[PDB]
Amino acid sequence: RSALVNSYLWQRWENWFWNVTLRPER
Repeated sequence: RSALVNSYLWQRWENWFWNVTLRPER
């Protein structure tokens, strides 16, 4: 419950989602 806690928690959820959705291979 903080301005720098939920934002970091949400940012991490998308960071992982993009990490596997993007996959810069080749």
